[PDB]
Amino acid sequence: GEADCGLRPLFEKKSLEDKTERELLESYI
Amino acid sequence: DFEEIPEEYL
Amino acid sequence: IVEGSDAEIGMSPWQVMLFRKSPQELLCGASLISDRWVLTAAHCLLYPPWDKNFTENDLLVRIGKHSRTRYERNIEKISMLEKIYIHPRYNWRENLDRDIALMKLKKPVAFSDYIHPVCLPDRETAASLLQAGYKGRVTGWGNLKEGQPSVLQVVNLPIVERPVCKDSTRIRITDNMFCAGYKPDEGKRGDACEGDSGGPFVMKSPFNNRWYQMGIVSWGEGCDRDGKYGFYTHVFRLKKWIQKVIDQFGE
Ligand SMILES: COc1cc(C)c(S(=O)(=O)NC[C@@H](O)[C@@H](N)Cc2ccccc2)c(C)c1C
Ligand code: NA
Repeated sequence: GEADCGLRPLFEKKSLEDKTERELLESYI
Repeated sequence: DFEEIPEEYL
Repeated sequence: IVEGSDAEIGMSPWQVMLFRKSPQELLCGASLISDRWVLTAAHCLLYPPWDKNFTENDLLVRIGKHSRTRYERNIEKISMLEKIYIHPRYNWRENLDRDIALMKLKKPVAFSDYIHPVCLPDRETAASLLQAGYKGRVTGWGNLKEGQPSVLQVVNLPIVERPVCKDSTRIRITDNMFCAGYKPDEGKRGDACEGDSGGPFVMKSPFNNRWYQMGIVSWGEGCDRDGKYGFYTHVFRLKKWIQKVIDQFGE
């Protein structure tokens, strides 16, 4: 993959969380 | 419905 | 998207709009996987039963968007298409097996806060995350009910077990598909709907905190119906074809 893929400038790159991404993490049991 | 896009694109 | 919510700004920076030149209309969603390659569903470009067969010059891709209808000056970029590649074994006759297509842009698009590529999964990411119960995320500008959204919509939906997908429909389901959605018992709702197809089903890896595109919005029977599910093209299963196209025709 491209070196920087899947890392969002306005979220991961700045260490901000969007409002529902935690719902995804919590499903990954 | 859709706003006009610049003509250069069309 | 049915029963979703407004996307946040920059939440889905790989989301692409497939836009018809004349008349000016939203055809489908799509996704940015590099500076010159966009992934979508084959049926957004080719579906003979309904006389759909677009060529390169029929189409534009609009990247970096939030608003559906507005020209987002200084934010979106609009790209022309160099070449379309439809999977040679795309099955439009029966079940949309291999509902996948690549589009190469004429020039690279520049990345920004609003425009950024999603990752394509490796075997291990697929194995690890494509599990019943695990939730992915679907985004698009398609119908809100089986009107139309002002802005990009989003919904998180759980992957469903293969036997439940199959038992939901008379369509023959292949290994190149998976379904997702809540059960009627689960209470929560949500689905893709017309206009959303070709857009990405993404998951955030808990290992490296990156977003991977696991699926492409392919088909359903209605939208958000009880006991029915959204069907998605299985991206890792077709990755060899993706790599073969890019290696060969990419610079
Ligand atoms: C060819 O297999 C098909 C075709 C259609 C046209 C449909 S459908 O019932 O019409 N639903 C299509 C919608 O989901 C639409 N939003 C996506 C679409 C897919 C294929 C062709 C046109 C639209 C289905 C389920 C299958 C298995
Ligand atoms: Na459903």
